Amino acid sequence: MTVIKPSSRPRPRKNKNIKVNTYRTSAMDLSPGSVHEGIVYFKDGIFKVRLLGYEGHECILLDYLNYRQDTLDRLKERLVGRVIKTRVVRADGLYVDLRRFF
Repeated sequence: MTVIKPSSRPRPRKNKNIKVNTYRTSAMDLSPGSVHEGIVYFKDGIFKVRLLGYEGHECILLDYLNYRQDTLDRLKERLVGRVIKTRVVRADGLYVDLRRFF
């Protein structure tokens, strides 16, 4: 094996990024303008977003309506319940406001 001009340049490029830090209680947030997944419900003519997992978190879906209604899709009645992603208008605990986009 007469090695004269061997080609083997160094190229160290590993990737490491797990971010692991939790000193006692930590993390927290309740600002509006965030997206989340919830279940759909029907009542009062408008819709209702239930947050399963929190137990005691009920929200109302009005697409940021809070003024005049616009129910005109019998299909929405059969789709109710399905899980979708909506925007949060203001979560205070138990009763929250919800606005679906698109």
